[PDB]
Amino acid sequence: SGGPVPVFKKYTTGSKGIWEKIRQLLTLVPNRSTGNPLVKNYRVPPPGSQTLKYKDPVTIPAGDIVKNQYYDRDHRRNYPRLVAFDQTKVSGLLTLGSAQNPRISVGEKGQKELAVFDQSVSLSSTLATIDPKVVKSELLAEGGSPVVAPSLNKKMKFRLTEESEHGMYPEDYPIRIFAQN
Amino acid sequence: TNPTAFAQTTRYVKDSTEMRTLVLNLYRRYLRHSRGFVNNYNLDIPASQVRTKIRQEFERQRFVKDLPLKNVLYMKAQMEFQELVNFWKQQCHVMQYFESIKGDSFVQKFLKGAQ
Amino acid sequence: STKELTTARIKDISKPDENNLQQQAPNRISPWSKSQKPRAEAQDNVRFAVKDLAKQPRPYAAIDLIYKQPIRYIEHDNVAVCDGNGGAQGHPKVYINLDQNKAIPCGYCGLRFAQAAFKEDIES
Amino acid sequence: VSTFPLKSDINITKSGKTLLSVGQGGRSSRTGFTATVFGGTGFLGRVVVSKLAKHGTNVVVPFRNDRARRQLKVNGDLGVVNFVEFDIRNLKSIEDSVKYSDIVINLIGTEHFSKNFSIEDVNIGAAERIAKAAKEAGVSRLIHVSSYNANPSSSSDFYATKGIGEQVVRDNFGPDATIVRPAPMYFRNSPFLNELLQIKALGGNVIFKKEVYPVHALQVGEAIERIAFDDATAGQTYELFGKERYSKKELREMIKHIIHIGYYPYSAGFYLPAPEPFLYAFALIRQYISSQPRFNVDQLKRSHINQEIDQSAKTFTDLGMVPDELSEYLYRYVKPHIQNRTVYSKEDIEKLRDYVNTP
Amino acid sequence: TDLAKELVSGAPKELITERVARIYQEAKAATQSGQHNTETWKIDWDILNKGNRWENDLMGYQSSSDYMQGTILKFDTREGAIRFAKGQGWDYYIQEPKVRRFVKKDYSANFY
Amino acid sequence: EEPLPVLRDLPRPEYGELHAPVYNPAEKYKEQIEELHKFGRYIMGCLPKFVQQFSVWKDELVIYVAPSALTQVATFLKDHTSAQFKACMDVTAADYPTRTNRFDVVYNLLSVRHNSRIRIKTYASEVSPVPSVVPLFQGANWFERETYDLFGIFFEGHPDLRRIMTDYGFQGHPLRKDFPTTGYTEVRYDAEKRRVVYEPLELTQAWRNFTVGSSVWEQVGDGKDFTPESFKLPTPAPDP
Ligand SMILES: NC(=O)C1=CN([C@@H]2O[C@H](COP(=O)(O)OP(=O)(O)OC[C@H]3O[C@@H](n4cnc5c(N)ncnc54)[C@H](OP(=O)(O)O)[C@@H]3O)[C@@H](O)[C@H]2O)C=CC1
Ligand SMILES: [Zn+2]
Repeated sequence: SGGPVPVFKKYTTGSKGIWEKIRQLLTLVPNRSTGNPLVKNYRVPPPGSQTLKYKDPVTIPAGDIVKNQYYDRDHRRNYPRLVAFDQTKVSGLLTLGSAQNPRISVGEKGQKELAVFDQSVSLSSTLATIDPKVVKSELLAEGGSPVVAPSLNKKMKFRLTEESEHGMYPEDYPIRIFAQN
Repeated sequence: TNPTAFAQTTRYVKDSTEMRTLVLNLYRRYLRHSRGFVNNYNLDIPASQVRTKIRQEFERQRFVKDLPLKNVLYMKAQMEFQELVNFWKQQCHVMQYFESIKGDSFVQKFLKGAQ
Repeated sequence: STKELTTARIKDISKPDENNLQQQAPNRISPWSKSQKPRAEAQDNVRFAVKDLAKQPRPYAAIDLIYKQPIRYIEHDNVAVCDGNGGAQGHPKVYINLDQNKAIPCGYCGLRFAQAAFKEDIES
Repeated sequence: VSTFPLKSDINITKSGKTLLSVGQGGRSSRTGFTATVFGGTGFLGRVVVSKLAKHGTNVVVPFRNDRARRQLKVNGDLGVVNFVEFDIRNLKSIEDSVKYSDIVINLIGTEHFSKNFSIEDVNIGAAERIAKAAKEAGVSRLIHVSSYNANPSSSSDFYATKGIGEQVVRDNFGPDATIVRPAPMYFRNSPFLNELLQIKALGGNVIFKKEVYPVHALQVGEAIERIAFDDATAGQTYELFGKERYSKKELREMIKHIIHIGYYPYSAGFYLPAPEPFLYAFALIRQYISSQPRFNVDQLKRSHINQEIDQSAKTFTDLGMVPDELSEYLYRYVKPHIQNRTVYSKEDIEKLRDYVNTP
Repeated sequence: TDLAKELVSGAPKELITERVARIYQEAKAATQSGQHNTETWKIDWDILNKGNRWENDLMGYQSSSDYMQGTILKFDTREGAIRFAKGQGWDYYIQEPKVRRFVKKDYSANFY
Repeated sequence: EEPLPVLRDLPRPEYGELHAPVYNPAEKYKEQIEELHKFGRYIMGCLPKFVQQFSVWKDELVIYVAPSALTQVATFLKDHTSAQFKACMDVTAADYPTRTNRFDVVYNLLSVRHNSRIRIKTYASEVSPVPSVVPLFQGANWFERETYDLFGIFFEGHPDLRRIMTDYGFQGHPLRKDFPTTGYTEVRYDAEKRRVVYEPLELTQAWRNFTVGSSVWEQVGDGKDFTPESFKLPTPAPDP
């Protein structure tokens, strides 16, 4: 956790000998670092004088010579097509059901019905004349309940912590720290 | 939040006659502040010419027929007034507005490159 | 003169002089492109009236330098491979065909490669 | 100004140079010329340099005051206004000021003398040496500027050297040298409108009886533009002045009302009348005590001379420009020294002239 | 559409009086065999008879006073381009694209 | 008090060849696609008089309405408990001159309540006004002020509409496609007038249009179908 750390465990220059004892006797919080980085540790091999020979990293499926056809991993051309649902298609889905839950006849009798919603069908009329169970089953939810706005993050929850856990300002300060839960 | 000085609501008028009353009213408002325009902007010309050139720009749009053109030219009409009153433009802009200025013969334009 | 100083040539005529400020480059007199502005005409300008022409940038002309290199000669192979002698810090690797009885220069570096069997005719 | 300073885009000089202009005449355009304004850091030089560089004409500005030349560069695009350090006691510098030029302008001149230069060395020696070097440097056109009463027979030293200065130019450069003789030029921060506004004017009655003709400094600047760009003006002498006659005593009082300055003008020292033998004495002393150019003895003699118009020379109608009257331009040049703001038009100023002379 | 919409656009008067626009569809390039840049209609303005390009004296740049030199508009229908040009009151002229004439091509034709 | 480790020298993990799964990034939005589709339809059913159409892309739901349907749909999405979009984040536009109404005004609403974002699209022409949402959302005061400055859209009902970005007395609306990127004029300091003055545009180096060398081949295909299998009209099966 983020508990206080002894000063000699931080990479900054610190006093030694008699001055260390003076520094601990006079400072308010003896484990506060001066902030001057250790000359012998900080950036000691400069970025231009390293020893690591860099190698280009390549994950196997997308960098392999084999089993690596580009059309498998060509996601830029598998983008979701843009589909706009007008009132007419909503009516057609509402009256005829969906592809998963068909409510359309078969053969030429069905092909008659689909062609009905192949041209303009205002949705105001469709709701006026249809089974009230359809709205409770298709349009609304859970037996007539409304459709709440969907959440971008179903795992977004919060909970209240206390200073013994979040380490920040005590209870008197006018802010509260929220965890995940 | 509250609007600034000399502000007006933006409403799209639907009657031709209604607009002209607003248009005529606005014209004196330009004329009324003309001396202050000279004083605040330290203009080098007497206020008479300031009243002179205001009138000309109104006439430039006098003969518009379609209504939707009438509103936008009135919406922007108010905005230029509001900026002028509140000293929002700088002295450089106002001077250059009133400091603006027969075509050459065919030989003359031909001689100097024309356009 | 102003005859060599204002026309590009494959090779110069007189020996270049480093102190002559009118030369196109300190190691070459005439320009090396048909559309390159001569240095004599470039500095005959008002902006140079009170300048010190000896301190203006005069990099050594690269055409004269590259022809001072020897020709690489390949042994028992008509194809040379060049990569700029730096690998990942050179130019892309390009294969040069040496069937013709001449020295074919590399597209990027400008190094000239030939065959060993053709050296005697080439060196004539 | 306008949009194009030329009448044609091809202009051939006396020396066979073919100068082709490019562009519409704005900042990025060029005219192909290359002027050299001497004393461009002076009062008149700044307007003249500004107009030339505004239209893409390269201008070489010889200078001696390093800081005073910095503001000249704002007028021109990159590489347009060039700076050459020079001194009229140095010849090499002047031979580099005119080396690449196609027009030479000479605004150097003085009405005061200094410990290092006299009026003889400046109005005569410098102009001569410029024209001699500008001729040997193959310059097609030279424009020179002198005083409004250039007369080599004048007892005043200013018009003695200014008059001789005209000769030594044409005797050095040749019979092509144009000459301009502007009247007292009034402008913002002008030497003329300054002493009219100065409060403690010692010896006011002695100095302000001199009569002149006002002339716009911009018109002088625009006139010099028309002269350089026209080859039909070679060897011609121009006497630039205004129409209406004004006296400094009239102006010093007409100005007084605009400034709005009872007991105070007398107590503040606005009027400081002086016996002339004292003024000749105090101005005598400041020639060798003051470190700054003070109102000297020679300037005193000029106050005894009204402006003379040499009617054998040319005017603004030759250039097709209407001279601008000080009536419409006096007010805008005293606003720096100046309820409702009191604005004077042409009618307001002329009426104010009537009040001063009315007892 | 019918309105003089240019009176609200704040554009300089010279685009109405002094410049000519062109409505055209870009032609297929000879070098490449792609046929996609020739499916959208574009509007470009004519160059100026002087001051379109001139060489900067100092660095040899390409100076210009034409503020429409790098302005090309895109459309997807020909009518939208013409309607938009009409709305602004532009003095345009339309360039009808050429249409390639169909010719059937057969592998066997090399001998028959 | 042990000496500090030299982090340069401490041992590092060894890896052989790395493996990372390749899968379509658009798949992980699958659950979000259905729920926005349901909630998009819900708004349309509630307000068939206004919602022309609705569209879903990955995790973004758009509602397309007329200018006269703006205040109604905005109010519904603000006050309805099932969709409490109290916060309006963005008001903007876009210019498509080919369409009859070029400008396309877009609103983005945030529901801190249910952690959702919705988008309203409403068109406009150069002269046709659009209702102002300032009476509903006070945060649109400046977003509408900016759209007018850069698109010239008339906003009906705005308490104080004026330039916010461009200079005072700036002629033309910059983000319109017909407005050149370098504008029409430029400023400089004139010595004679002792003031900064406007002059017509004149570039020392004219802008170079490298955009002509675009691709002559179509670069991305027709896309892929990711509609939920509960929002496609069923195919009427063939008869025996
Ligand atoms: N209202 C007016 O101003 C009138 C003036 N004239 C004459 O016009 C001419 C131009 O003067 P103006 O511009 O108006 O005002 P200035 O008197 O300030 O101009 C004098 C110019 O000459 C230069 N000069 C003087 N001595 C020297 C010198 N030893 N070496 C180099 N340069 C020197 C000055 O350079 P620097 O600035 O660095 O000192 C300055 O640029 C003068 O001869 C003047 O007599 C005639 C009629 C009206
Ligand atoms: Zn190579």
